[PDB]
Amino acid sequence: DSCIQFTRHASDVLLNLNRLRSRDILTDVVIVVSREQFRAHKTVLMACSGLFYSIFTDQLKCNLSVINLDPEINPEGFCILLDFMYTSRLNLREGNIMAVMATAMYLQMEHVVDTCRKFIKASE
Amino acid sequence: DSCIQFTRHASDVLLNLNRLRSRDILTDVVIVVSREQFRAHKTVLMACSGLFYSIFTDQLKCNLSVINLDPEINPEGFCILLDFMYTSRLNLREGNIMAVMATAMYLQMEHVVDTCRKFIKASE
Amino acid sequence: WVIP
Amino acid sequence: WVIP
Ligand SMILES: O=C1Cc2cc(Nc3ncncc3Cl)ccc2N1
Ligand SMILES: O=C1Cc2cc(Nc3ncncc3Cl)ccc2N1
Ligand SMILES: [Cl-]
Ligand SMILES: [Cl-]
Repeated sequence: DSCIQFTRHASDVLLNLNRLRSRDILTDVVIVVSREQFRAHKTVLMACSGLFYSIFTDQLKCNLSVINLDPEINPEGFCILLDFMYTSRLNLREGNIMAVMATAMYLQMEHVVDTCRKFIKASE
Repeated sequence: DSCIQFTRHASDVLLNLNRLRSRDILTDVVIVVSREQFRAHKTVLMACSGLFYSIFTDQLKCNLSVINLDPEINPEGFCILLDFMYTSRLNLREGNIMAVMATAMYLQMEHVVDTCRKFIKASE
Repeated sequence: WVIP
Repeated sequence: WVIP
């Protein structure tokens, strides 16, 4: 087509979705991780994660307001990844990289799994 | 902080939200324009438009599944703006610029109003 | 705004 | 990935 494009549009949308998350506006699901609870928007979770995409396209699970993650999932690793979903920023540190990579593999967040693999390989 | 950032994350999120819109997955509102109906996600509409932000933060209207726009709003202008919300791409043409600008002013989409004003000024 |  |  002959469209024009606003460069900052996608980033501004994500910033506003994160503002809605901060203020708990229109959040429609609780993600339970080892008794730690995280409120979010199903659509943002689906847009970021192959696991959430699969969960919320399921005809029964799409209607659930609570999702319990596997007990092996670390709440801090999940928190870091949820923040990344809403900001594009990943707080990757020596002390959390193993939990973050394991959580990203479970959530099916391929680009995160990729940078974790590379950061681990650089330290070996 | 010491975060790393994935450059394409925001664009990939928006692309996935538009794929959900195309497939009518988790859409939670119908926008009615001169008897033309558009399904969308409230959170994306709020992230893009000052009007929808105001509507869906209202304690009564946040729960509505149907929103009727002012009868002066042109369905094609709305359609072009809804596409822009989900893609960052604006189909601005000589034949639609007046309807698009009027719709963007009503929806409170300041960057769109800005490029319409500039494109109109260039032709005068 | 740009030409994509 | 970049340093923002
Ligand atoms: O690594 C990843 C990130 C990711 C996101 C999603 N999401 C969607 N894919 C396609 N259409 C709509 C949506 Cl919401 C699916 C798989 C994966 N895998
Ligand atoms: O031009 C525009 C675009 C736009 C978007 C919104 N949205 C939000 N603002 C702040 N926190 C959350 C959200 Cl969802 C409000 C006003 C305007 N005005
Ligand atoms: Cl990712
Ligand atoms: Cl705008």
